[PDB]
Amino acid sequence: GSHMTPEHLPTEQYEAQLAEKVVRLQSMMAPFSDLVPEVFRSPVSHYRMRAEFRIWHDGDDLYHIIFDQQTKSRIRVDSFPAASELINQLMTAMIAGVRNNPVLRHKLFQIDYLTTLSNQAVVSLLYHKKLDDEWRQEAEALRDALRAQNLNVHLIGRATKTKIELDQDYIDERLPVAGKEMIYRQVENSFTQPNAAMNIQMLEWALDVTKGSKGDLLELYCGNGNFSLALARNFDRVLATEIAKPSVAAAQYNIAANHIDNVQIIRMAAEEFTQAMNGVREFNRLQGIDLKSYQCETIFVDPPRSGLDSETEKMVQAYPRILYISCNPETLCKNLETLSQTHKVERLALFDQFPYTHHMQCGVLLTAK
RNA sequence: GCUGUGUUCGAUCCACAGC
Repeated sequence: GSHMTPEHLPTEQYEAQLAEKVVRLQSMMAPFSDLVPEVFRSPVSHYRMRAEFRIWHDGDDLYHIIFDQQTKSRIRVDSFPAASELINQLMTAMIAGVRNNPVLRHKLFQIDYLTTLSNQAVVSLLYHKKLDDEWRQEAEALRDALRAQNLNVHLIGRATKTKIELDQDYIDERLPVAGKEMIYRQVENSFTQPNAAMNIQMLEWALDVTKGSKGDLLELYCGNGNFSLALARNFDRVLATEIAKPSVAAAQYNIAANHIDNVQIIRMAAEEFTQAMNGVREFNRLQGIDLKSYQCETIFVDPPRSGLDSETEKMVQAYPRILYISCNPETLCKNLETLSQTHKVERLALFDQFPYTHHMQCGVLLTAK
């Protein structure tokens, strides 16, 4: 679905809210499987590690707002308990540091927060105005004021064609995954899973579903390497594709930082990779490595809401094992009308990444009929 | 310019993609 998340969380309803998503997934999946899904719960609050807010000016008072889904009307928000405690503390600080500093305040229309379990933060202040050395001066005092307070925090100043990194635009996550810690660089404006608690569990579920697998793994559009770097434990080698250049950078750093040897990141789109597979095309960039030398019986896929397009649909059907994580079971099911013809559902999970909303995250392991 | 995207609401405003 497409619900909003409210300032007040009906935590008393968490369990009922979940139960309905469980029964919902079950109906949706019925045409393809009779499996009783595995179900992973979110903590009932402070689960969301990034939040964005429009800012509203009330004369000299200003404040973050969200918008009512149905009516479009403006809701003033002093806290946001769905967001991490750190995002909460930074919400108060930011309004404090800007309230009566007119260069920081003027034309300040939204604030983006990015937060980690490891306790780092990246706050972006967006403007309908040009930014200059005067802005940069005051903005520099605000960060030291914040740091002053023991907040590991960077600041990004944005306006049209403008991006002032106080120092930088990434932070480093530390996630405990199946015993071993795990570093993940995360870049502002590049996709990350918003629910870190749920993320740990998707990683872990993927790790269990691909246990004792023979050979190699192929991941498409792997972002900062999230799943690939974890799954590298279960596979002799990993080949992971990504086009977005800061994601590729982050993913590269993430291999180094985790001392991983068995994963190669390839800067390639799905279409011009499959060309390298079936058919040929002597690639400028692949030159370093030999595809025929690799043996991928498992393909991994985690698309946006829209899901797999028809081309990709066909492409993954090539493989004996498909691992598909979704943030929209509706499109997973569309996909599955096709995928079910060639594959059976081996495993099934719900992940409650978006509590108190209609959205559902989930996962499926499909093996060739 | 135009279209599309952004895995909470939300963005002809911030960003990205395609053209």
